[PDB]
Parts: sequence; structure tokens; C-alpha cells
Amino acid sequence: MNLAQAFKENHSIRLGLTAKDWKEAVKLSVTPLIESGAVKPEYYNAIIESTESYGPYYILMPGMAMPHARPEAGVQRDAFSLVTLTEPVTFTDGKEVQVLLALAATSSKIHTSVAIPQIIALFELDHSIERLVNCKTPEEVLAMVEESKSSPYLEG
Amino acid sequence: MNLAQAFKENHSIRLGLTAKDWKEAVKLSVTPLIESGAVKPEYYNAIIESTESYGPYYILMPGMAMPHARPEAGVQRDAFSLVTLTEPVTFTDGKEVQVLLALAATSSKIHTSVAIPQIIALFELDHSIERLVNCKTPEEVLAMVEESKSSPYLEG
Repeated sequence: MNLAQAFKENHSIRLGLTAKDWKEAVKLSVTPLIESGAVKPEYYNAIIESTESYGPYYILMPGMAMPHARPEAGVQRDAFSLVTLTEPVTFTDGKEVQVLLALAATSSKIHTSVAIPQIIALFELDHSIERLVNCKTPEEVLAMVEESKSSPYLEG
Repeated sequence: MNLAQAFKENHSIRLGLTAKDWKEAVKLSVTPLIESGAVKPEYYNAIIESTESYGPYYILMPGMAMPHARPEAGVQRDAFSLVTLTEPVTFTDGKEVQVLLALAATSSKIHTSVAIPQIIALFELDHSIERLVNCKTPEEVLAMVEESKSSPYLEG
């Protein structure tokens, strides 16, 4: 799955949301994918239980999280969402987050070779966090996704 | 596990090697970790079988591969190796590789949140592939690893 098409098909870009804490922020990012049927409802409980037991395992760079769990915890199909908050929330390891890109992968192989390269392309644009946060409409975010496509991560 | 310390403890930096094909290139990168006991011998057969059945799932950017398999396929402990070839080899998807950084992770959580950020920091240095390939001694590669430490991927 390609980011743009996942976003469109899942209607999973939801911007300018307010979360009081990390568990809420996480709920907001996965809910769009429960509604589309990309993931089962349990996927949510899994991310939270994994987070509580292990700490955040998905805060790739400061400002962003890619919340996910194992495929076996209720992924039906490959999908992504993107949620931006109006204020950062603090995760359990002291890390602040304002942008959440939830990930549903049907295998570790596609997580590593297909999903992560596309996520890192997006976030390596200049001022990617600040620009994502100033996006008002899904079309704006997708214009950013287009611009990420000349990343070396995307060549194969 | 930190890259430098994995490299030192596992003596798993082996430079200027010649491989005729992709299966050999892969053998060379994992062998150092079998010798140290980071992985069981079967880890090798797994990478090859997974590759044959799925295609390369670890060629993050052109020129490099991070060959790996699931923890259950014989990882004893977290470790890395680094192998550079004298000529590129072609993988099954048409992709050329000259640098191999084999990865042993005890869980998908550490693969994603600990191993990949460190690997991407190394490879985002300027001319990282060309500089890795001109390294003669493990100490040279480790000087590069030091220089990667100011990456934003490494801040948490």
C-alpha cells in the first residue's frame, strides 16, 4: 500500500484534533482504521497494552509517533492514518508528540520494506512537523506526500 | 544494543570482501554473528528462504541491504554486522548492493525502535555508501558511527 491511496481509501487523515493524553492521542489515530475495517477493534487495546508494558516503541524522531502492533493483533489489511494535534502530548518516556501516523501492516516484511521508507520520506521534508501541523485539509497533506516521492527511500 | 559496541563485541565488521552473488553476499554478512553466537546457524537458511519466497525485504536505499529474519528463526541476542564488497551484487528485484549490515533483533519492538534509527543515521551521512566502501579498518567505520550520533533519529 501507498500512503496517498491508503489515506484516501481509509479517510484516515483527521487534522487539528485535541487529545489530553497519550492514550487519547493513540485512540484518535487508530479509530479511522477501525471505521474503515483496516483493523479489528482489538488493535487499539493492543497498542495501549504494548505501550504500557514496553514503553513507546514507535517514536521515530521527536514530534512524531507511528503507533502500531503485530499483524496478529487484528490487522485485516495494510493501511495508514494521519492525525495532527493542536498541542503536543507527552508519552511515558518523556517524549512529546504532535503528529501521529498509525500503521497497519499485514507482515513484518511489508512494515520494514514498504511502510517505513514511505513514512521516513514524508518526515524528512523540510520543517515536516511544522508544515503537517499547519495543514487544514487532507489535500494539503497529500500535496506533501507527493513532494516526498523524490526521496531515495522511494526509488525501489 | 548500540551499533559500535555490537560491532566490537561481535567482531562483525569485515571489509573489502568479494561475493559472486546475492546468496554469498548474505552468507558473508551473517557468518560473523553465527561465530559470536548472536544467532543460531539456521538464521542464514531463513534469510535465504525468506528472500527466495518474498523477494528482498531489506534494501532500504540503493547500494545497501540490512539482511534479517524473524527473532524466532534463531536470534539469541541483539547484534549487527557490517560487510562491504569490492563490487556490487544484484539482488532478485534488480537492485544492486555493495554494503551489508545484518541485523539480529530479539523482538520487532527493538527492530523498529532501536535498530532501524541507528542504521538510518549511519547511511544518511554524506556519501555514506562511498565512504563505507573506502574503509580499510574497523576503526574507520566506527569513526563514521560516531559521526552519525548527532542524527535526530538518535535523540531518544
